[PDB]
Amino acid sequence: KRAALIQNLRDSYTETSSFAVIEEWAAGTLQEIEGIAKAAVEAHGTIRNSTYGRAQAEKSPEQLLGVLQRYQDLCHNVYCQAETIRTVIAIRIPEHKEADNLGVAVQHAVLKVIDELEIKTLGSGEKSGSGGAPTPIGMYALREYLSARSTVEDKLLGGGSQSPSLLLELRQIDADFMLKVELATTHLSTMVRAVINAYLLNWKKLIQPRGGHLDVLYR
Amino acid sequence: KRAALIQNLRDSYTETSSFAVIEEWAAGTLQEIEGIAKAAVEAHGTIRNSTYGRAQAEKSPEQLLGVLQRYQDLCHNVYCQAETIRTVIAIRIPEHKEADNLGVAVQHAVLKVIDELEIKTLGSGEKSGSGGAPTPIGMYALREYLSARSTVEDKLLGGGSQSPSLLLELRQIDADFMLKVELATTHLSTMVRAVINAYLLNWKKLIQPRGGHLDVLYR
Amino acid sequence: KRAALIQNLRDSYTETSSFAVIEEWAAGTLQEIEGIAKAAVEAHGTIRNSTYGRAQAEKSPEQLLGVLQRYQDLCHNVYCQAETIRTVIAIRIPEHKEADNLGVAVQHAVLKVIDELEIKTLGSGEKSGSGGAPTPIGMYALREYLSARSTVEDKLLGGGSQSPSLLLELRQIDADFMLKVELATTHLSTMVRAVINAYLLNWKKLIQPRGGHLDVLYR
Amino acid sequence: AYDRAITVFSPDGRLFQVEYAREAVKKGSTALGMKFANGVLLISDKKVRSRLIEQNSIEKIQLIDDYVAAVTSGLVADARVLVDFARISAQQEKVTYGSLVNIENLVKRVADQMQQYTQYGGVRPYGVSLIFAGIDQIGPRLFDCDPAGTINEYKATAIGSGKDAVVSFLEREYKENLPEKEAVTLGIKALKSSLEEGEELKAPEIASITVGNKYRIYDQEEVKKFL
Amino acid sequence: AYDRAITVFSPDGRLFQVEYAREAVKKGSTALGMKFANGVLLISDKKVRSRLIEQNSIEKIQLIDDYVAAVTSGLVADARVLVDFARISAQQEKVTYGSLVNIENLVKRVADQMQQYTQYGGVRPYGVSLIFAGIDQIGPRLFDCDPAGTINEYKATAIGSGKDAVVSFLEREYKENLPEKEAVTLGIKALKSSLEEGEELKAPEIASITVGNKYRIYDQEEVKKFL
Amino acid sequence: AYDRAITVFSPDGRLFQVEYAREAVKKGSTALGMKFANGVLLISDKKVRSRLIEQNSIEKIQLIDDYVAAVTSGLVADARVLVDFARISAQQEKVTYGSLVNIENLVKRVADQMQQYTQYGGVRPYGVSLIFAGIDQIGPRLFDCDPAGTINEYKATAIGSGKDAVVSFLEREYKENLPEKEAVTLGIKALKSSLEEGEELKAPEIASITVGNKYRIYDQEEVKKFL
Amino acid sequence: AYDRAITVFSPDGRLFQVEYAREAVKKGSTALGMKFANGVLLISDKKVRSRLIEQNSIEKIQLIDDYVAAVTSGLVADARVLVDFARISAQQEKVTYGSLVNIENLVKRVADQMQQYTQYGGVRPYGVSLIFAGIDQIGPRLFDCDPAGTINEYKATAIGSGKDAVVSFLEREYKENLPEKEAVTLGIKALKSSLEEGEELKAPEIASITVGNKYRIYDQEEVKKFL
Amino acid sequence: AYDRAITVFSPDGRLFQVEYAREAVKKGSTALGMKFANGVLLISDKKVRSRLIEQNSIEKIQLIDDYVAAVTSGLVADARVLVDFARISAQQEKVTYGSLVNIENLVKRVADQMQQYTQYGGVRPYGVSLIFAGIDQIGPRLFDCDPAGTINEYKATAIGSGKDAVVSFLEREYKENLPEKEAVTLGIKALKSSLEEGEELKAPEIASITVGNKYRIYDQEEVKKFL
Amino acid sequence: AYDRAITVFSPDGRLFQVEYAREAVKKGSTALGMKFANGVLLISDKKVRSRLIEQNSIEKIQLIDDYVAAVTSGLVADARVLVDFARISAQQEKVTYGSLVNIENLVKRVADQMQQYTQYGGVRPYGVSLIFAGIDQIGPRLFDCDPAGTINEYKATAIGSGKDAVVSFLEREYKENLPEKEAVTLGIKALKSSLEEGEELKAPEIASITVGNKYRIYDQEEVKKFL
Repeated sequence: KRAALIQNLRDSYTETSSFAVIEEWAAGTLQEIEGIAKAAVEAHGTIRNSTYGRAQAEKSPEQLLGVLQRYQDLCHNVYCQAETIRTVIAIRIPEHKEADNLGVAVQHAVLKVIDELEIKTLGSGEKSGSGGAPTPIGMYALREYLSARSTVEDKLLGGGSQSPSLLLELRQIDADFMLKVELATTHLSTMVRAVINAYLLNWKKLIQPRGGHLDVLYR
Repeated sequence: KRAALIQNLRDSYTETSSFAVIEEWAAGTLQEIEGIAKAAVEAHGTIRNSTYGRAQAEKSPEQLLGVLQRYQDLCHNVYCQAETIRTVIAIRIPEHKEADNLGVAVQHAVLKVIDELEIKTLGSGEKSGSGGAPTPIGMYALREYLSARSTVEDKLLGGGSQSPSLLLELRQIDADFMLKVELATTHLSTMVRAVINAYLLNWKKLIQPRGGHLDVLYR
Repeated sequence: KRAALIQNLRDSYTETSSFAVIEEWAAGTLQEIEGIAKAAVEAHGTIRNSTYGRAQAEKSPEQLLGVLQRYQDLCHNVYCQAETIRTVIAIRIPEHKEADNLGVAVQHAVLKVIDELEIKTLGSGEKSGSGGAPTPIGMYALREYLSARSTVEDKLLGGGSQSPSLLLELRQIDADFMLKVELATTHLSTMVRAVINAYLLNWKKLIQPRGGHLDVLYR
Repeated sequence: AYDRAITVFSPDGRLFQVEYAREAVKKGSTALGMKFANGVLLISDKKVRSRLIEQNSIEKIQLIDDYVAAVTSGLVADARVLVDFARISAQQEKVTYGSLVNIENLVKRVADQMQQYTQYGGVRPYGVSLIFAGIDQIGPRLFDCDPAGTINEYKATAIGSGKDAVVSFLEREYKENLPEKEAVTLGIKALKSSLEEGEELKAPEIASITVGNKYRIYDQEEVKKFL
Repeated sequence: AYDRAITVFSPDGRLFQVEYAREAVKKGSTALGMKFANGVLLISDKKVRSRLIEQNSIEKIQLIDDYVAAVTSGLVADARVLVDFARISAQQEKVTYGSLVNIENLVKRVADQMQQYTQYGGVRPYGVSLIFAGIDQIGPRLFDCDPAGTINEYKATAIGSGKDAVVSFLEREYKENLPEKEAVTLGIKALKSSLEEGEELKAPEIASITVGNKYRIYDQEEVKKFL
Repeated sequence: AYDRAITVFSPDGRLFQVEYAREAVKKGSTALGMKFANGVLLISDKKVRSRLIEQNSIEKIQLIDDYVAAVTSGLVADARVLVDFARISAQQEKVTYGSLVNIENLVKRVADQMQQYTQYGGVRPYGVSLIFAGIDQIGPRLFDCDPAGTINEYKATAIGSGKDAVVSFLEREYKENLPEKEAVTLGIKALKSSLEEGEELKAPEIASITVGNKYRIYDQEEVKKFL
Repeated sequence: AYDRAITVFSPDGRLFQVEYAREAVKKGSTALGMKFANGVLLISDKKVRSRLIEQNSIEKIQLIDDYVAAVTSGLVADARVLVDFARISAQQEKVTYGSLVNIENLVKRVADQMQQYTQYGGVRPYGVSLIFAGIDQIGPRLFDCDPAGTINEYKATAIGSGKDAVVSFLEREYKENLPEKEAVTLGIKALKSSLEEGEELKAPEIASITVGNKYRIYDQEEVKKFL
Repeated sequence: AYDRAITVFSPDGRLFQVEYAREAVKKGSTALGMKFANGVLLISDKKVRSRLIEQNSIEKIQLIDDYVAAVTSGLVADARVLVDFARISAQQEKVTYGSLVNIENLVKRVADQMQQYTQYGGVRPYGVSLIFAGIDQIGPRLFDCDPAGTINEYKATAIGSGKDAVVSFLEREYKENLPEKEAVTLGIKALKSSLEEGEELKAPEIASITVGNKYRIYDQEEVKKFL
Repeated sequence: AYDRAITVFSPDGRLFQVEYAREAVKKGSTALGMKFANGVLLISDKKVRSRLIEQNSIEKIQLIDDYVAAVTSGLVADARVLVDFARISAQQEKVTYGSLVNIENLVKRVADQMQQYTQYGGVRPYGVSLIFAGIDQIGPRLFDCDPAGTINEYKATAIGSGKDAVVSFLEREYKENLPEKEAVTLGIKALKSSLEEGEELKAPEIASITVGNKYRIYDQEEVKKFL
């Protein structure tokens, strides 16, 4: 029976599960973002107060690898926890009518906000196709790091090249990707706190898309 | 005769076929997605707790190949079962009038939702052209895996290269594509449960786009 | 309790924090932009009154490196301080209703302006995809500098090439990127002063999206 | 973008709202009638409905007088309002002139009433067409009054969903001055050839008048003969 | 884009606003009635509500006269306004003719009133359907008046959310001239077969009249017999 | 796109404008009342305001007669206009019948007045609900009149923002024929359990009537007992 | 999309057009008043304008009678029309009852007039609030009539742009039965604390009445004392 | 999106349609006037037009009585209709009181007339401002009536495109009780300093009245003196 | 977005609908006239049309009296309605005053009539301008009445498509008190210089009046002289 399946979905993904995700974002996620941001701050100046030679092109900076890995794991956890709230809202989208869509529009707005959070949490290279906001790195940070570094390492090792700007470009890759990490963590803090605001103000209309007491008017 | 052909189509693809597909998604598809997700979870940490050399560039990780193959087969089955529901709805789109389109708009909305499910089930590489949500991999996961891995394997085997970032990039390819698998399974869970909600609430208007009892008013 | 969490967010990011950021932009940021602009002016003519040979392709112009680094640090600080104001506005977006959105539209407009400031502060290469305004460089100025210079340095050093237009292209890279710096500083001055205007005129509606004295009318 | 108001012409110069009322007439069941040697009849198809319905109040044919009668097709609410106005105007005509002298301006009262609502905003027209028939000082009469108000006196017509097919039949088969029975059977064949394939003509209400006599309605078994 | 005004037809020729009022009737609880050997009854389902409500003012059945009575379904505000207009028109008919001679034109007054609001802008129609029943000079009567004003005299009907299922039952089960009790129990079974699975039929108000007698309402324990 | 006019139904068949007036009632403070052994009372919450306000003109309870009284909730402008119309209709009723014989059609005058504005364009309805109470020839009475005009006679109700919680309490606690004091304290507990956490019930106006007596309003210190 | 018509509610249930008229009141200059030991006063701020203007016709305070007077804030055109209607209704009340017996229903006439325009389409409301004050058979009176028509009798209030700050001051400082002078100086301090920084309070018009006496307006040098 | 109807406020609370009528006044040529020692004058700029025009009918100054006169600026059609209504109301005031006793309520009739059209839909306001001036029982008078109806009695003003510059001049130069000639020359300088550079002041119509005398209009050569 | 209603001002303050009616005047053929030594004439261009047309009913000049006459330009339907209203108002003026004493308020009746339709919604203005001319108690008169209602008495003007060029000619050529013939030929040259190149002036209708005489219309051969 159909109602049994609908009830089975809603009892599986309920409001307390969504609100537990919201509590987790409200405490732990934010201090974890801040700690990764401070690590990015420190590593940026660590790269900055240095001068490179051939030897730095022979070993990967494992500190930067760890920072990128922490950011990557954070973005994975945030995206999964966001998809949880997406499913909780999406399994309570009511019957599609041409009226009554007041609470429905609230659900569409909150889903639209979560879409922005996840489009700037999911990863993307420099696509050079979008006229909107270029996405700070996302999931594929360690991938993009190793690719863009390995190109310069190939050009430096080979005989090797003679461009000093190539060596300084390797240095700039290192400092610049830590800079991109701290930018992305700041923007993720902003977007997460916006989503927490939106949910905690709209959760009643999110769970009840419309209230029905038609027996008062219709009898 | 025309009515015979229309009746022949509708008797071929009926509501019980669609609802059997919905029951199959409601039970089996979801636990299969979850099992592939757990396998992706385990393989991710299996790659994570390792350090690679030249030897890992000489053999493909058959465990990861099996995980990608399971995800690929799942996406194929889900897309075919979605196309079934598409055809069931599309063969009952009524005569195109400029009025009366209340139930018709319900059909367009449900088809629009199924379009989202199948555009994020069908595969796509990183197109770097769309400003919307980048699609998690889809059908061509094992293809994209072997391509992006084989490039690095060529660069490592040849004499071979000397970039340690290239070797770590190979490691990151392995862990990252399992990460992409578990992301895509989470999003597919979300979208499938949304579609089940939409069908089980709107199936009456989906099968009857409009009810006719004009003999009461017109005589 | 939910109200405690909302109050915890708003007491964390308040109007005095936002207005302190506005005071900092009103004094210090502007003279720092102007000083970097004057340094760009002087370095541009310094490059202009010169004639290059092979020797200039062997050493990077550390003066230009310092100018680019100052501009990069400025853009980082400006973007973080902008994200502060973004968060201050975004944590006071009220309950989404279909009426009453007069003050809400003010918040959307101010956020839209800050979006323009940060899309032209965040960095981007020549994407060759957008039909709108091409973004003056942003964050990745020193990156793009070293890349475009290192290509020509490779072509000049190798035997090396024989194109005199290649050598003059290296000279034009040097003068042109300082020119891009001074253009970007002028535009950033414009956009920052526009944002200061918008905030100092709209801050009352930004903090109070709507005023409520319904007890006068409803009793 | 012009078929929204009763008072706006198209750049062709059409009144699409009036035409949509004419379309709403077309969704009603077929009813026909013609005059013959000293009198006129009417025939009206009825797809037989719920046996809980008292058959007295599903008659599309209605007596507006002992000497005038008519039949409708279209919106049932507007239909009843119209046959009421026909009765009341028959009474007013009969009291100001001593008798219903001519059927024609009873039809005029109804026609001007239905016409007026095709001209003023804030009012929709009537989605009903009416076929009047009877005996006056002149003799056998037969009108049709459409939603726009246009009246035309015929020797034979129909209204409703079949109307084109029935008038197509009568247009090549009808010959005047048939003795009543033969006329009826011709009209039955006319009504038959308007149905779709597989549909069996059920029992239709048919009634007539002759010069110097009142109406009568053939009861169902006198109807049952001509099946 | 046409279901916004009461006065605009579709290009099919429909009045979607009138139909939406008919839909608003459908959200009300089921009520049925039929005539029998010398008289008529009415049955009305009531899902039992708050015990703070005086049961005197939740009766869907209402006495418009000692000899006419009716029942509604739909908007409760329009419902009460309509039963008021029925009472007042009954009084006016009774004063101009000495007695309520025929129930039919009481139903006509109500019908024309409800019809008029389906034609003029600036007015919405009534979202209520009414089932009249009583005894006149002719005998047992039973009408239904819908939002568009259309009236039809039956031998049995319902209104409300069940209406299709109840008339479907009666369409294959009802046999006329049952002695009152047997008729009532048939109507109870009719009302039963309109509910959804799991729902238990609570106690419905039922009332009747016989030729030469006034109404009475079966009290709850005379009702309780036929459970 | 349909909640803009008072005269347009949704395709469900709803009047969203009437419902929004009912929502505007919900923003007013809670007021309740019930009948008991020979009489009825009323209780109305007041969150105490500016001491500059003369307390005489913030009373939600108002005397429409020495024997009828009522209380409002919603828009204060429409509220005052309504209690005025209640007084004037009480006067007209009393002069055409010599005494306010039954409270019910005083409530009917108010009900039809409030209903009419839910039907015609160019007018918005009243965003106020009213609870009438008093003694008539029959005895203790208690109505509630909503924006759509719907009236229902109860033994206990509330209106306002609490209304659901109060009627929920009374629905499982109210027992009739309490001696006046005990009834009042039950209603106080009812009013208490509708507030939110942390809110302390201030002093509410409460007034009553018994059979054969006029009203009286408990002054603030007789109120202060039941805190 | 709802703040365009006077007759449409929001889904919250608000009347934004009425509230915008209340906002248009807020753009007017502050005016306050309170009662005291045997009588009432009024104070009205005036930012002094062109010396070409005859000071006789910029007085926000106006005498509606020798015993009733008031002050406005908002649209100057609507303001003058309102004080005219107040005068005319005072005359009609005085002629039908022999004297202005109670100030309250003069305020009622004005209130119902201003209320009516908050209900009907094709009319905008009055963007003016009025503070009446005087002596009647009861004694000192003090009302405020807002755009929606809501009247409330106070012991002290203001209107205009300062209104919140002034009523905030009076809410924590006002003590009744001050001898006239002390009351005036308290109200002057109230008016002072509503201005913005740097603004110097110019000379405001102030007038009063005591029980058994007519009005008088303090001339500018009696005003000049309390600067 | 709110400046389309006369009856809709902005969320600030403004009436943009009324303000656009005030803007339409601003497109008219400057005209000023002031009172002096026993009497008042008026000055009106005229950029000299076609010599085919009879000069008799381009006079912005118009005699509403032998003792009241005025001048307009704005739409010439509405201007003439207004000076007509001023004349007719002067006649009605003079016949009901035996004489034009006070100029003020002639100005009130005109003011209420112009105000009313700023309130009702389907009507646009008058895009004209009027400056009345004359001698009554009190003495020299000087009003200005704007499109919204607001009247204010001055000692000096202008209207038209210059109005701000002229009132700016008079605001720092005007001194009362000048003997007629000196007053006129001051007003001429006022009118001069409102033009743009290069523009030469042509011959303006100027007229006056003194206490106990009728009007006269200075003819063009008495005007020509003060050039 | 503002040129759609007659009752809405632009933010400049213009009435584009009124101006479009003035534009619709501009599409009509040129007609002029002027006064001279004891009397006035009129000249009207006519591009000669179908010889099937009776020349009696294409005359743009029309006699409103034996002593007043006029000419139109613009919409032909509105033109005829206007000259009718001119005739009827001439008759009413003549019966209430014994004779058409002054032409000016005949022109006022027409002017106020044409003005009123430039103010109310649901009405469009008249797209016609009229030039009145005649002899009264004062002497030779010459007005022009435009769509907005504005009337001005001239010594010479035109209307129609040429109007600017003709008034431009007369503005530098016209000298008053010409003996009738010379005046006519000057006006003919004026009419000539308004055509476009290649166009030959056909025969225009011209008519005149002198002090103490009635009208006459120059017939076509007296016209033919001045070609």
